[PDB]
Amino acid sequence: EVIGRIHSFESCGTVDGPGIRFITFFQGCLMRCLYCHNRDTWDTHGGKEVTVKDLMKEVVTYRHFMNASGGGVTASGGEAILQAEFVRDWFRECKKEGIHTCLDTNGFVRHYDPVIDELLEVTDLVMLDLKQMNDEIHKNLVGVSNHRTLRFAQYLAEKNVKVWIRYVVVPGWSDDDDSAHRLGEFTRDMGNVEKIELLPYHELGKHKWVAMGEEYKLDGVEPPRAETMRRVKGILEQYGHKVMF
Ligand SMILES: C[S@@+](CC[C@H](N)C(=O)[O-])C[C@H]1O[C@@H](n2cnc3c(N)ncnc32)[C@H](O)[C@@H]1O
Ligand code: SF4
Ligand SMILES: [K+]
Repeated sequence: EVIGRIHSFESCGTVDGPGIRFITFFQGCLMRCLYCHNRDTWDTHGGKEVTVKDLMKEVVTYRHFMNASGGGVTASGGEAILQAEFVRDWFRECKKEGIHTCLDTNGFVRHYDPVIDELLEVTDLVMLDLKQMNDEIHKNLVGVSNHRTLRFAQYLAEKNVKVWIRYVVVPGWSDDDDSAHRLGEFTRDMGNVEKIELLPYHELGKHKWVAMGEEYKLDGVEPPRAETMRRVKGILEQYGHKVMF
């Protein structure tokens, strides 16, 4: 059986509407976001080993809180798509149970092997992070280029995969007008994008960096003002998508 490495899993009420989301936080990430609120998910060799069978035993205990009206499973992390074969197998079993599936990903897809298409076939919703359209800023904010993520966004559009875009708004890094316009331009013709969700930066998880003995590089940065969230939202709305925060 395929072995997955997970940081943890948790059942949580959906953000809105009834029912619950069973979220598995997969272990391992290859990005280095200065704001990462889950620094302990980076190590690919850490976490706990689990089988799909093990995980489904936990999932089915919440069956009655997952329905068409609300609820399901989410693969998050960490970067779940680094373990695409396991997530595919997991989602395949969730589909046999009639459970809604959501993939929460940074889109850092480096190999387009058949497993990716197979995963998407059993993925109902992709929540895709677009962290910065300006690659010069992206490299300084995340440690890697945004090229792979942008290619994956376009791949999802070509396959008409349902997508929510998520954009973390960080003062001094991703709150400027130009970056917002770039995001609106890039996603405008993606008819598969149901909405753009703006997430205000928060300093949760700083202690996880201190535990590793590493400097948190965004000390002193505060959450964005409501005025800033409204400005970014208004810019994005000019490009025709539903924008929310
Ligand atoms: C831990 S990552 C899990 C999924 C995947 N690793 C990713 O980033 O796309 C849940 C969401 O919160 C965002 N996030 C991470 N740190 C944050 C912070 N300090 N403030 C606000 N959002 C943050 C992530 O960008 C992602 O959109
Ligand atoms: S992609 Fe997600 S888990 Fe990975 S470093 Fe960035 S915020 Fe953290
Ligand atoms: K995401």
